[PDB]
Amino acid sequence: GSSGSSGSRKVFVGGLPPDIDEDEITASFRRFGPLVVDWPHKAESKSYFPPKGYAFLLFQEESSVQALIDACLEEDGKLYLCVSSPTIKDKPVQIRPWNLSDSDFVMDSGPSSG
Repeated sequence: GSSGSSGSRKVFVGGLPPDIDEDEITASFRRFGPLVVDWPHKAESKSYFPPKGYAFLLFQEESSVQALIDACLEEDGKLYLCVSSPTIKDKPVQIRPWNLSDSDFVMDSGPSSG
């Protein structure tokens, strides 16, 4: 059993290079269908890059989020893809399709017996 395309056309991405812009983040995910890319504080920024290495993809179709899910790697319920820049190469990046339902996928601080 799986959630598939359910949620929204928004997808969070973490681990992005410090030197990648909107059109390179777009070209990195355009393989799934047309989209636009946005991030916090962009309205007040002096630079065209995502702050702290994270952004939100907005696809034209929910099928493009499922196409991304079908290309992602997996660990502990986290999903991963890969990207690059003039300064960073072969970088893995964490993928989080937007959905408000609860789930048991959590691994923070690791396992412990007591």
